[PDB]
Amino acid sequence: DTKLLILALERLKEAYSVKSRLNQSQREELGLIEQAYDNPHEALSRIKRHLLTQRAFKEVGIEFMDLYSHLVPVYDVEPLEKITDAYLDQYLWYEADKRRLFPPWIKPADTE
Amino acid sequence: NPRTSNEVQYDQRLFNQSKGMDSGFAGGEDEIYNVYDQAWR
Amino acid sequence: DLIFCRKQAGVAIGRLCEKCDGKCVICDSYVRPCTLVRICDECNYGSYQGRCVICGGPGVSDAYYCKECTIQEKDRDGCPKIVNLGSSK
Amino acid sequence: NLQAQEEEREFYNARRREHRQRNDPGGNNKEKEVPAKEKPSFELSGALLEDTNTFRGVVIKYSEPPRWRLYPFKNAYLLGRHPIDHPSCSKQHAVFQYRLVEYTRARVKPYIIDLGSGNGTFLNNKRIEPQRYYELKEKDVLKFKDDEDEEEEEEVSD
Amino acid sequence: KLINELNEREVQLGVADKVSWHSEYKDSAWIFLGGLPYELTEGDIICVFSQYGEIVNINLVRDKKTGKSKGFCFLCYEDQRSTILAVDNFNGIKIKGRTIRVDHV
Amino acid sequence: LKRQEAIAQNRRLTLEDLEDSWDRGIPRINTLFQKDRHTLAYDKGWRVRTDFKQYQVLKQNPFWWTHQRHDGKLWNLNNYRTDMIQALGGVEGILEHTLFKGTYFPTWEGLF
Amino acid sequence: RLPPEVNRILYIRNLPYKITAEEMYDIFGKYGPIRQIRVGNTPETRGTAYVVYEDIFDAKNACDHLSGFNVCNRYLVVLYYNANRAFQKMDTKKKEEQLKLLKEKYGI
Amino acid sequence: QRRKAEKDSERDELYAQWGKGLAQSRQQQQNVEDAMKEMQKPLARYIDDEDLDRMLRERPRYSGPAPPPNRFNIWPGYRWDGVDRSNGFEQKRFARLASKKAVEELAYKWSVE
Amino acid sequence: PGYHAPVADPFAEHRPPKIADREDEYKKHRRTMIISAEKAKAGELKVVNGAAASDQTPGATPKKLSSWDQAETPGHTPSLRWDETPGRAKGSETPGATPGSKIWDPTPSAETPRTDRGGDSIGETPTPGASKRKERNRPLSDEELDAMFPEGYKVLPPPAGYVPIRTPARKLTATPTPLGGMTGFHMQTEMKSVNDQPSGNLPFLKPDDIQYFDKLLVDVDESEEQKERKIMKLLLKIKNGTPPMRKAALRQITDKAREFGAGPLFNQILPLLMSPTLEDQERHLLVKVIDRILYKLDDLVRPYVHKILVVIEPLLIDEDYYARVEGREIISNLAKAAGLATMISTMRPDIDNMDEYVRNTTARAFAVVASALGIPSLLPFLKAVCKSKKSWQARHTGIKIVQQIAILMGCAILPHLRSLVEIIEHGLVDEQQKVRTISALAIAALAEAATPYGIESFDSVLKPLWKGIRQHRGKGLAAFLKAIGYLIPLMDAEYANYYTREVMLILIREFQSPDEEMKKIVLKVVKQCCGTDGVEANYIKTEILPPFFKHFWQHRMALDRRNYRQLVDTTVELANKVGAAEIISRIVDDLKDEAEQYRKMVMETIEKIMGNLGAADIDHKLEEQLIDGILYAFQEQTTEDSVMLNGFGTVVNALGKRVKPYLPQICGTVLWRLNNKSAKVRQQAADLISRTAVVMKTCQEEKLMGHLGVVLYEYLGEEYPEVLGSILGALKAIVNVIGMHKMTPPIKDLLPRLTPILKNRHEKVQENCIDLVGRIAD
Ligand SMILES: [Zn+2]
Ligand SMILES: [Zn+2]
Ligand SMILES: [Zn+2]
Repeated sequence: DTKLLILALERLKEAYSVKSRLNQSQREELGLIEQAYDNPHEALSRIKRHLLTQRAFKEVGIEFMDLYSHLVPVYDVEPLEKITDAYLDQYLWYEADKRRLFPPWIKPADTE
Repeated sequence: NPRTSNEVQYDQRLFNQSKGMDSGFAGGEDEIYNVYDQAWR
Repeated sequence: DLIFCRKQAGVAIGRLCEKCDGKCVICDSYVRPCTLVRICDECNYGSYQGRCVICGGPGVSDAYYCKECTIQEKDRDGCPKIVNLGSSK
Repeated sequence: NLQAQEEEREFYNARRREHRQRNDPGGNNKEKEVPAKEKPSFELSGALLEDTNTFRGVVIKYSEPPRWRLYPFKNAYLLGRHPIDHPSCSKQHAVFQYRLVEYTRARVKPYIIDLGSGNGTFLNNKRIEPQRYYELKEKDVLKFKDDEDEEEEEEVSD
Repeated sequence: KLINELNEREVQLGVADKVSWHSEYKDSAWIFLGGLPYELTEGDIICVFSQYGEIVNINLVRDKKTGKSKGFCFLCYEDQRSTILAVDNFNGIKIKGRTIRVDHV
Repeated sequence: LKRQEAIAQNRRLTLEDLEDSWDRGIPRINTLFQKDRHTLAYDKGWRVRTDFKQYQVLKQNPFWWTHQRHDGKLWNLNNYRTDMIQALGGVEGILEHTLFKGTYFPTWEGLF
Repeated sequence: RLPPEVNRILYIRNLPYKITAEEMYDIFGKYGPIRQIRVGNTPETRGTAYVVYEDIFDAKNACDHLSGFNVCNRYLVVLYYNANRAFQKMDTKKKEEQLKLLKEKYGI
Repeated sequence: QRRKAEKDSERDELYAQWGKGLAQSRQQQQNVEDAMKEMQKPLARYIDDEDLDRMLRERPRYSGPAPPPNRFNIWPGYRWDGVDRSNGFEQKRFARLASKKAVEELAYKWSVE
Repeated sequence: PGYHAPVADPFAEHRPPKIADREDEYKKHRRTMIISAEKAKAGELKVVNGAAASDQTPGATPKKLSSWDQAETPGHTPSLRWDETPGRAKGSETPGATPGSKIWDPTPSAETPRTDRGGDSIGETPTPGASKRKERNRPLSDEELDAMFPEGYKVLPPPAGYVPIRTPARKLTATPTPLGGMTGFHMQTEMKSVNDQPSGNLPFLKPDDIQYFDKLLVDVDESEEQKERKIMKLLLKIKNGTPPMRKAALRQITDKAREFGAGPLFNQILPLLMSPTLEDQERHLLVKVIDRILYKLDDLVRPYVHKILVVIEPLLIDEDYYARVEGREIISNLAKAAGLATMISTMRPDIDNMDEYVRNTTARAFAVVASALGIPSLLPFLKAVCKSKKSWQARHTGIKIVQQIAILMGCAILPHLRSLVEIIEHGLVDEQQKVRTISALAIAALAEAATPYGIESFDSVLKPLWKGIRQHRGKGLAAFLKAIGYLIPLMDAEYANYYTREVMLILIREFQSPDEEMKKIVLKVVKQCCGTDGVEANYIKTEILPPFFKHFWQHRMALDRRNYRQLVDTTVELANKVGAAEIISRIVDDLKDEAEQYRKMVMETIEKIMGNLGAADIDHKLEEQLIDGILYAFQEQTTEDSVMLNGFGTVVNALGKRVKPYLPQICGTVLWRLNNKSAKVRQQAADLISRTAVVMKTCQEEKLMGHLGVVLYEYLGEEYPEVLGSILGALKAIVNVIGMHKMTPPIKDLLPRLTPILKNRHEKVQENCIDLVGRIAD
């Protein structure tokens, strides 16, 4: 579990790595992720609690990155649900690879 | 009693050189520079 | 946890560190330094030579009493070297 | 001029060396460098339990061929008298250390090694001399005048 | 016991080699192993400490009359870096339940 | 092969026998020896998460296809700098365009 | 090659109120012989149990494989049980008879 | 008293030459050979013969297993017990020094920004 | 992939950055601690008979008799104290019969606790003996089984048959592991109960702490004592949670002390403070709650005193200092809180305990309690202990107690010094060694706290000691040297002339021992012996200094801490006698030595030396080697520290204007270094200017003031705060030498250039800045 949570948290930290003064919400995100390093078991239990219960989340921001040809959707979530979802993802992919869920023909693959 | 293990596996001098995880290199920001691995002189 | 030792006042001069330097001991104030501090060598000895009366660092100066504590005559009680209610070191 | 000095020296092993380095007592027959369990060697063979190679033991009491149990070798094993020895044997002729069975790598292959038990041990009713690893092949037989039992080996197939 | 904490102040502060306090000597092979177990003998301690070198000759102090070890040995290797390695490495070791001590001489 | 020979010799492999291939191979063999390697062994699907980072994060990643932690660093440009300075006429060549001789520094070897 | 804090006693939780000691002995009986096992019969302690083995390494292999192991719908809480704490409910005594015995039989 | 005082005194030669480091002395000896190279080889470059054979190949000693790496790379003696007895300070000291090398690089990576 | 899988914690990296294990293999035995007038001679035979009846404890008896030296003073107090030592019941019987026979003869002219230690040692002799005849895994009994687990659990057989499976399990752990077995899973579609600590909030539980706090997890509520233990989980709020929860919880439990009583609290605490996973902070906080509740509870704690100390005594021996002063404080509050007889009668059985750990930390405990209740109250106990004829370990303990009393009380020992000595003296001649060693050591500690006074109280101790000085090999010798060492300053320069001159020989001979304990002792000795006013210079100059700088100055010493300091001091004093140019002249060449710590050492040494004696003694050439040494050493700085800087400043200010020819080299180095690579050395070169200001002034080098003035003026745009601060400081010091109207950067320039800097946040800038604005504004 610690392995997974660590990976996901690093991933989240990687978007802000250049780190200008950012903003308020982003500040909340860095402080909360930073919190997750100090007391991991807390974060893991809170996460599993969400996954067992909450069916209603908060509103996601949306904005368009401009490639000058086709626009790219961009979504913004509150940090709590981002850490929760992130761990959910590292875990899902891990179990998935262990159990050989995806046959080889699907190739945005880690190997190559 | 020797202390034995199957096979040999690997030494040590290297077995712990480069950082860990760390992840690539920012989302891919312009500001980063970082093209060169070692200093000039 | 922190209170005076109040052993008998000797002829040894008080020693305050950088931090405590300006403070009159009891009134906690910087005003009107007038008279001089005396504490027993039981409180001031050895590693306490030139030690701070408070924090436990080396004394860079000597404490002076205020005029306030002067008229109220508090400077004449037991040696005002604070002891923590563990040991003094 | 009988004994010049009464003490002199040794240049010899110490009991606490060999003691501390092998303890269940102190034991003999420390595993060689090769030894590895058979199941993981069936994992490098890419073999699930269906096609995997597992050595099962078979017992026949030497007087009556007519299982007290059946024993897997997959989980080396110390064949001894019973507590120290893992593979305990009720045979009263077995020395406190009788023999050992180590799977080694030459391939994952079974091996039997006598510890120099005082009586000896018979292989296919033909004994082997002490202090060398002797490969065993399937269906071979072991018995520990002093033989109260028999043993056979089987690979798992069919 | 004090040794290991000197090696930690030497590594922690970034001493960087030749200023090492094994350069205190440069003249001496013979090492001091104290706090040794009484059952031990020449061939043994030779077999354990030939690990880090080739030991030329060791005189272990054994009481003259009774003819048993007083509990320590002065050893001599063929190589100094073996001594540096041995003091800096083999120290704080358990033997027969008791932790031996080593240091130069 | 280097693993097999090491097995038969029972002696483990050193750095030097691997100094040949050290930087070579698509996995970039040196990446086995990363200190944090454990953690990364439990990371899966990283390559696709990088593909979908464009939606989570506003900025545009050109390096989306690979990641140095799983795949290593796939290029070394250190030469390009040296050859660049050579083509311009050496330190004395480039500096000849500057104020350097104004600063009256004895040498450029100490420019900081 | 073991951490010192682990002990032959394991506290086990997330148990049903119907659970049978048959399943208990069977399952836990993999790793080694049971020294014995207790189960809370009291309003707060119902759902909890303590397992004690003839050897520690038994328990070590246990918590190794039994970590988060499943029964019914539940993933059992498997922890190494502490020491001291509440003890002195019992006393130190009754040493005299047994020590007199070992002093008698073997004579030592 | 000549032969006796030469037993004790020539033992001062023996245990004196032995004391320091018999291993150390030979390495010093090799340097002496090097001086000999200088007399004939004042400024050697390349194909001159010592270099030739030089690049033309690229007393019991302990047998069993392997001896863990020693900063100074010394094979253990003949009859050595064949068991690692250590505080592990070599490895950790060995590992830590290696770690620093990684540190100098990831220190640099910082500089360009 | 399988090859990369063959190539197949960071949280354990960052989490271990929080707190630590900190501890050795010796201390971890903590984890093994489970929770809790000639008819006065013949009359001593009588009392020995009666008390022996009510066997063999020497201590209580000598405690009883210990009231005799006051004779006719003794009174009802003897009933009080002994009341705790034996059963308070028989207490009234024995003390009553004693006063009767005493008053008559004059005219005509816990047991269970100790019973446990005896059985403990006897089982130790049984097991130890058996192996000769021939640990925690030893088989157990059902009463022993009922001993561990708490209340409310049942033992079960399910079958007799499954029990027979458990019995064959041992045989089948070998047998059935060698048999057919495996596990598999099938693909099929699929309730999940669990508990955190819910109520409203209940800050989080670590996965282990569940064992302690499990009772809180169950939600059964609202139906006596069980509700007090249940509500007492406010502990959990103290341990983990937000700081406000810890505060409010802490008060709430303070005011409920008198309510809940000490029993339930300690019952629910001592397990936590005993926890193997305990933090640093959590420990300290539980220490706080123990204090705050022990400011209130007084008579209540009597049953729990030992049950407290067992956990607390490990605080006295610790690497953390604040932990130690806390521990001494709370044991002070406990002993003073409880009664004397409570403490005494409590802590006896730990004296003869097999482990020396508990003996030691127990000794420091008696030190603390003796500081609490005073020396004279506790004297007869001790004086009874050191004469105990049972076994030596006791006397060893009691003597160690004398020592730790010496360290703790220190200067305040003075009144009872005589009685204390009269106690300890009988151990110096004892057949056992330890007792002798630790004894003489305790004399040392005494004399060191005895700084000069009470010499004749040590008097009778001497003549044996000196004799021992001859015949001893090993550590005990060095110990004697420690004692005698601290003694000599207390003797008369005539008697101490002879005696000293005798000590000097052995002192010389013993420089060379590899023992570092040795070198510490003989070092401090050389300080006291050779720092004596009654010693002749030339004798030291010849006999001592060459071996002193030979063996003592080496790279073994300096890397260590205590050896570093003490070495500094001793060398300083030798300079104080033989003079300056000698010492310095010999140690200058080492300024240029490779390693830092060594350079740091000789550097601070030169600093203190030239601080005391003055630079006047120094000749010319050695002064060249000085300034060059100091610059050279200063040019390579691996760490930031004052020693090099204060060193330089003191050297220069001591040299006065003899330094003038050296300035251009100095300040050249000062500017070139004043660039280098920024953040490291800028601040340091700046500070160097700051402290060298006055010297760069009085000698009247004005060009240099132009230099520093405008050059430093230019750096005020430096973005690194830690540098800029040092810059402003340097400017400050330059203002205090050259005056207002002569400032080469006229204030019109300077001050408004300072004004915008006040936004600068980070500290040192604000400090120096505001200071300078103050000097000029004033
Ligand atoms: Zn006082
Ligand atoms: Zn202060
Ligand atoms: Zn005042």
